[PDB]
Amino acid sequence: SQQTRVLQEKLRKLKEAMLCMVCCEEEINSTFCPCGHTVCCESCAAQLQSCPVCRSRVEHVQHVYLPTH
Amino acid sequence: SQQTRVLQEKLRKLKEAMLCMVCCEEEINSTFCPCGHTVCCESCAAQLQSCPVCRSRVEHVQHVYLPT
Ligand SMILES: c1cc(-c2ccc3c(c2)OCO3)n[nH]1
Ligand SMILES: [Zn+2]
Ligand SMILES: [Zn+2]
Ligand SMILES: [Zn+2]
Ligand SMILES: [Zn+2]
Repeated sequence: SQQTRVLQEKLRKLKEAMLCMVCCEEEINSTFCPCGHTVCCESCAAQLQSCPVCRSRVEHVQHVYLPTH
Repeated sequence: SQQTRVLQEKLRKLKEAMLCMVCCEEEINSTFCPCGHTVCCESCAAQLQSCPVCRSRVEHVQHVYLPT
């Protein structure tokens, strides 16, 4: 039905929000510290000196184990 | 249709996976450091000396700003 199409769209958008903002291909699994923005995969987070969202200095990257992984 | 029910169940499970594993009421927004398990809201994470997934000591809690 049309309701099935609406639910498919909600699921697709939620899943796309879980992907890295830089490569758009891998799941997010890294946090920039101390700001806390958790928007990248490990590879993309590895070479950034400043947060791509807020511009804060990245002191280190924390790996995150999320249930949605 | 039956697919509407199947999709509603998939959405419900994905939403429940984003909720705190302890209180089941608030969204996950905190990481236990250094282990990295990100399974609690800030109120439950503040009250745990040990990670509820791996039992490692919690040195500190990092707030996470997630896209959703
Ligand atoms: C990559 C990103 C996520 C994610 C994103 C938002 C969330 C969340 C998990 O649980 C609470 O709200 N999972 N894998
Ligand atoms: Zn990436
Ligand atoms: Zn940031
Ligand atoms: Zn909680
Ligand atoms: Zn842990």
